[PDB]
This record gives sequence, structure tokens and C-alpha cells, in this order.
Amino acid sequence: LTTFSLYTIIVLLVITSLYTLTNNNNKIIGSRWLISQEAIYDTIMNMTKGQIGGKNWGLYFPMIFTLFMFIFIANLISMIPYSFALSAHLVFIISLSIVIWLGNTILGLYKHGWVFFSLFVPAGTPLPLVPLLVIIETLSYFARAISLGLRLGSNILAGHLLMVILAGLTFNFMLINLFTLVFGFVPLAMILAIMMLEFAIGIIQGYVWAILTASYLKDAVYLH
Amino acid sequence: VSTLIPPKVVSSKNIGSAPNAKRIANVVHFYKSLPQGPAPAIKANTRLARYKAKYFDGDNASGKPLWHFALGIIAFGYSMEYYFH
Repeated sequence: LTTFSLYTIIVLLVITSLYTLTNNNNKIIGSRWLISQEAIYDTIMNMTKGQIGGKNWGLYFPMIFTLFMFIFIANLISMIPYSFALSAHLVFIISLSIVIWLGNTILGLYKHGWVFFSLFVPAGTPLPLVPLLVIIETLSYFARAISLGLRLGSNILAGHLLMVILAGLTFNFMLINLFTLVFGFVPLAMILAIMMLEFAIGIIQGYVWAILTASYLKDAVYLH
Repeated sequence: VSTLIPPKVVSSKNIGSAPNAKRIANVVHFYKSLPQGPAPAIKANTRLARYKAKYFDGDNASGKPLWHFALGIIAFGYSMEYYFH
């Protein structure tokens, strides 16, 4: 068991404790952590309704939910002083983006077949501009294939690197200097600020990932 | 020409239509109903039930367990931080 293996097993243990161990005896009261889980479920389900809804949102809600919780638990363990960003390779997010894009393309080619190629021509763009439109949309989808990974992974790695470099460059905070007053404590203020920024960015980019994969699923299932 | 007899025909159909469906729905759950917190099962011991009762209960429901988990992971990771670098 390497560092990644122990990190993932700890993540699984804590995430399953947050649900099956929160319920002391699984009452109908729906306690504060229970109501937090309920709110999260309701929010993800209404992403699904709003962005992929109309015939088959419910079928595709569960992957949105599971990806949201996985990214949530990954981002939650990002700010702890020891917390390592899942072996600090972040290629896992790229793999997730690639596999999700591949699955969306497979779903499009299954439910539409050759009609999936008509998605490159939404409303107009007649024959003189058809090749340009199809090239542009194919390149946009290729960029989408890498958009999700080079996004959450990039932000997590950048936050961790900022954390490390900040901590390294203020090593003389009150070691030997004589000017360690509040002016020298300002670096602590910026470190606190980047703590808050990393937390908010992680949460909002988990929401970003959810809404982006919902939009991609809608584009796959519904042609416009 | 004669007197028909309505006032004793409720035997075939109970009075009302809409609440008839709710009658069976609300009469059956009262039999196996907890009087007042029967079988609370608030006490347990499985090497982790004490932690759930003390911290993971709905009475407190604070952020302290998360901070304790962070402190524990820091303590665990200090050793391998020394081992690696």
C-alpha cells in the first residue's frame, strides 16, 4: 500500500462514516449532518433536472452525485498542513475527464449514430461553411475532453504549490529578524487569505465540474 | 310509489370517498408505533460506537471532529514526512 492507496482508503472510510455512522439509529428527524446530506442530494438532483432534464435526468443523476461527493472529499483534504494532493500527480483528474468524454461520445454514437455528426450544424451554416463548422466543433469537443482534468487538477496542484512556496519563503518569520511586527505578520495574513481562497475555489469548482458534466450529458442526449 | 330506504345503506360503502383511501393508510401505522422513544439503542460498543456517540451524534453536530481528524492525519503524516524528506 503506497501513499495514494492509504489516502484513498482513508477517504473511503471517512466518506462512508459521514453517512452510515452519522445515523445513530436512522431516525426520521434528519439531523444537522443528515439535513446537510439531504440538501446536497437536493442540489445535485436539481442540477440534473435543470441541465439534463426533460425525459431522462433521473437516470443520469447518480453519476453527477457520486462525482460531486468524490470531488468534495478530495477538495476537503487539500488544506490540512500535511494533506498531500492524492500523491500530488493530479493525472487522476485528467483520466476522469478523458473517460467521461469517451463515455459521452459512446453514448452519442449509440443513441444517435451518424446523427451525432449533425450536432456540428445546429441551426444554419450552409454547405460553404459546413467543413469549417464541423472542424471548429470537433476541436471544441477535443478541448472539452481535456477541460475537466486540466481544471480541478490544475487548481488543486497550484494551490498546493502556492502553499509550499509561501511556507518556504517565510521561514524567517520570527527566527532571527528584528522587524517581526505586524508588518512581518502580514505574510501570515496572506497565508490565511489563500486558505480561504483555496477552500472556496475547491467548492465552487466542484460545482463547476458538476454543471459542466451535466451540460455535456445534455449535449450528448439532446441534439440542438 | 313506495318508500325507498337510503338511511341504512352505508354498509356497502363507508361514508366519504377521498378519506376512505387515507383511512387504511393512517390506521395501520398506529399499531407498530413507538410510544415514547422505545428501543432508543443510544448505548453501543464496537471499538468505534463510543466515538460516534460522543462526536458523530446530532446533539453537538459541530466541526470539531473534522479538526480532530486533521490533527490526527498531521500526526500520522509527520513520521513519513521525516522518512521521505
